[PDB]
Amino acid sequence: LFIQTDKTIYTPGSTVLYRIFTVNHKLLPVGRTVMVNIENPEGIPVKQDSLSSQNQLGVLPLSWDIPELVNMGQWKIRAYYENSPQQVFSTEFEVKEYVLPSFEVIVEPTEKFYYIYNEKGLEVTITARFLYGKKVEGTAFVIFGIQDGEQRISLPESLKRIPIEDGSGEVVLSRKVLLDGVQNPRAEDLVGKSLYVSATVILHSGSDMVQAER
Amino acid sequence: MTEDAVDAERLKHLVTPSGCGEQNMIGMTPTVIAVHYLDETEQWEKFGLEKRQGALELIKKGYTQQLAFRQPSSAFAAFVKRAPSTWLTAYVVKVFSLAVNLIAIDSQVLCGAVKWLILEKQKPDGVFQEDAPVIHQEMIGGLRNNNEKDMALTAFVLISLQEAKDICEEQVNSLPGSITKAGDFLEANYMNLQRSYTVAIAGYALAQMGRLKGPLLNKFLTTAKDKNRWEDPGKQLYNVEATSYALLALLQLKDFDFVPPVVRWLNEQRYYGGGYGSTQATFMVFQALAQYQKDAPDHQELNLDVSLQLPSRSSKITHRIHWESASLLRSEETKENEGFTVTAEGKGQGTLSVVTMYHAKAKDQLTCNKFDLKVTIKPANTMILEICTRYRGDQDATMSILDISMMTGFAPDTDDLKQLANGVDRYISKYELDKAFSDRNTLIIYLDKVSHSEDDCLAFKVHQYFNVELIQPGAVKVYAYYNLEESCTRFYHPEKEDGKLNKLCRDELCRCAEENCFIQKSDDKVTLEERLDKACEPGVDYVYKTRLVKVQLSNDFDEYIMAIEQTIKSGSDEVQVGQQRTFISPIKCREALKLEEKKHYLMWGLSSDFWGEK
Repeated sequence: LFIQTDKTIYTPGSTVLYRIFTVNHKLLPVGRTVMVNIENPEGIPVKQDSLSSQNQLGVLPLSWDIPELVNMGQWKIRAYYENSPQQVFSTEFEVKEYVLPSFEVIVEPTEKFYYIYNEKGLEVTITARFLYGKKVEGTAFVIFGIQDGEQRISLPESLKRIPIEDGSGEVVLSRKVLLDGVQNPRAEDLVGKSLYVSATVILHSGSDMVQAER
Repeated sequence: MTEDAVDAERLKHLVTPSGCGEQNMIGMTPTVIAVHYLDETEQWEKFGLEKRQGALELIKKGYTQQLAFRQPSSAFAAFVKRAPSTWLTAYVVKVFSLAVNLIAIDSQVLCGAVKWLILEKQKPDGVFQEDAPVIHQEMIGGLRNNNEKDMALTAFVLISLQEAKDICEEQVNSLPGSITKAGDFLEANYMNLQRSYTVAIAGYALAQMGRLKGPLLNKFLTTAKDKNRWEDPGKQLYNVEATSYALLALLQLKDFDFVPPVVRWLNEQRYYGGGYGSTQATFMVFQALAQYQKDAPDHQELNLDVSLQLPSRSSKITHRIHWESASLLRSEETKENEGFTVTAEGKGQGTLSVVTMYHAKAKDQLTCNKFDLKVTIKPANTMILEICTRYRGDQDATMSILDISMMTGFAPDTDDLKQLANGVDRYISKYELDKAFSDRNTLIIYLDKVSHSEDDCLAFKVHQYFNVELIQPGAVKVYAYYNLEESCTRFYHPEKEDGKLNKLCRDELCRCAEENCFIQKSDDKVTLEERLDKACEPGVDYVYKTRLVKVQLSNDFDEYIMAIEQTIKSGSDEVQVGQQRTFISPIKCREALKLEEKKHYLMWGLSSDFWGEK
C-alpha cells in the first residue's frame, strides 16, 4: 500500500486529501479491502474507515478535514490490508502554523565531508533564489555545530553574517574555531561526529525570513 | 499465570511398529501420544519438520495392521485365535479416539466394538469383567496389582467408553445406561478405595459423567500430599499416572486453584518417558500435557460492553471491548461540556480517560517578552528618532535585528546613517545604504550585541518631503535571529503617544472612530436655511430633539444623559420618547466642546452612529 498525500504540511482547519494505492507482490492492481487509521502526534487513532478496491483500479481517493483544536507535530496515517493486519504501511504529514515562504535557500558545501587535517576549514556556499526563478539580495546568518548521537551542540564563535549579492555567499569555519568550540583538544578523537549548517536568510526588504538546514 | 510446556528437545527417543497386537500397541502409543503432544504445543518448528511425515507413515502402518488384526466381532486381542481381551479392546478404542484427528479411523468399527463389549462383556451390576488378562501385563500400570483392581478396570473402561460416547452416540443408545450404572457402582463403594491411583481413576470416571459433588471433593483435596500429587508406596510410575488422572479431573472440573502446583510438580519431576513398564504412565502424562494446551488456564475474560449517557440524549452510544480489541482505542468527540453517565458491564477490566481542550484567558502574558524596546520621536523638517533596547535575560544577547519601518513620506537623513554604519556593533547593508534618498521608507539595522544590563541605544534624524496629512504610524521590531515567534513591536507617531489609533472600546467590543468630533462652526453662516436644506442629504438618517440632563465621565470616553423629546425624522429605532439616553463620545471631544445640561440641542447622523447592543 503506497500512500500518497498531496502536500507535506497542513495547517489546522485545512482538509487532507490522500490516496491509497493497492498493488500485489508483482506490482499489479488488486481488489482487496483496506483499513486506515489516522493517528495523533501521541498515537491515538482519530478516524477509522474501511474501503474496497474492487472496480476502482487500485486507487482509493479519500479525505479528512483537520479539526481546529489539534495537537501539532508529526501525524501518521497507517493503512493495512484486512486479511493481514500485522503488516502496516504508513506515511507522515506535519501539522504546523505556517505561511508559505517566498524563496528557497540551498546550502551545499564544496565537498560533502570535512578533512580533519585540512588547515583551511569547512567551505560552505549559501545560495538563495526566488521561487519563480530570480536572484535574491539579502543578508544571511549561518552557524555550525557538532552533531554526535542525538545531542546537538552549537559553536558560539561561529555565527557569521555574510551578505549575499547576486544570490550567493560563502563563509568558512576555521579549524581553530572547530577545535576550540569542542572541549576535546584531540582533533583525531573528533572523527565520526557530524557537522551541521543552519542558515537563516533575510531580504533587504526585511519582509520575509526563511531557514534552511543541511 | 501459566506454566511453560516441555521443549521436547530430549523427546527424540519416542519406535517403529512391529510384533503382534500387544507389541504394535507398545510401538504406537508413545509415538502417537508424542505427535499429539507436539501438535497441541505447536513446537514442530524446532523438533524437526521432516520427522512428522515418517511418524504419520509408521502410525498409519500400525493402524492398518491392527485393522487387519480386528476380530469379526469388532474385537481386539493379542491373537485372533486367542479370546478377546476387554482391556485390549478398551485401549484400542482409546487409541482410535485419539487418532481420528490425525488418521482416518472407521467409526463403524468403534460402534461394533462398543456393541460387542456392551452385549456380553459386562455384568448387570455395572462391573466390567476381564475375560482374558494380557500375556504381558508388566506395562499395564496399576492394574497389575490385584487390590481394588476391579474398580480400576471399571473406571478405565468407563472413561474409554465415555470419551468415545459422542463418536457412537447415534449407533448405540444403551451406552448412557451402562455409563450411569458404572458410575453408580463406582460411587457406591468409593469409601473402600485406598490406593491413590484407584481413587484418582474412580474420581475421573465419576467426574466425566457429572456426579462429583459433596464430600467427594473435600476427600480428594484432603488426599493430596504436599498439595501437588497423589502418591502411593511402590513404583513412582503409579504416582505419576495418578497425578495425571487427577489433573485431568481438575481440568474437567475447571478448578484453577490446584492446576499450577500439579503442573509445577510434573515439570520439576522431569519425566521424559521411555523405560520398561511405563507405557500407561507416559501415555497419560503426555495426553495430560497436550490437553493442558489449547485450554491453557489464563485470564482472558475481556467482554466489556460500555454505554454512554450523552447529555444531549440524542441516542445511546455503546461499544464493546473484547480480547481481540484489548488494544482498540475508540475516541469520542463532544462539542458540549456536561455531565454524562458511563455504564460498564461484562467481565474484565477497562480504563476511562477524559480530556478537555480550550482557550484560557492570558494570565498577564505580554507579547514583548525577554526584550525591552522604548521607541521615541521628538522634534529637533527634522525629527530625532532614538530607539532604546535591552535584553531581559540573565546573559548577554546574541546577534539581533533592529528593524525600522518609516511612516508615510518620511526618510532617514543620509548623513547620520554613514557614521551609524561606520560605528561599532551596528552594521547596515551596503545595498540599503547606497540607494537611500526619497526611495527608502524601510531601513534594517543589524546589532552585534544587545546589552542585558544597560541601555545602549542609537539616534538618527528623519526628514519630511511629501507633506501629506493623516500620517500612517511607523513601526520598530526587534528579534534575535534564531527565532521569529519571540519578538517585540513598538509604533512611533509624532503626535499620538504610541500611535495606537483612536479605539473606543467597551468591555471587549472594540471599534475605531477616526474622524473629527464636530464641525468647528463660528456661526459665520447665520442662514440656517442652507443647513436645513443640506441636512436632507442621503448621508443623514435621523434627527432628534435632545436635552442634556446629567454629565458623566469615564476612562477614555464621556457619557451624557440625554432626554429625548421627539423623533423628528425616523431613526431606525424605537421612538421611546421621554426616557433617559446615553451618548458615548471620545475623551478628546471634551476639549472641542462641552455640552451643557438643561439645554436643547439639535443633532443629525447616520446608521453607524448607533453603536452598541440593544
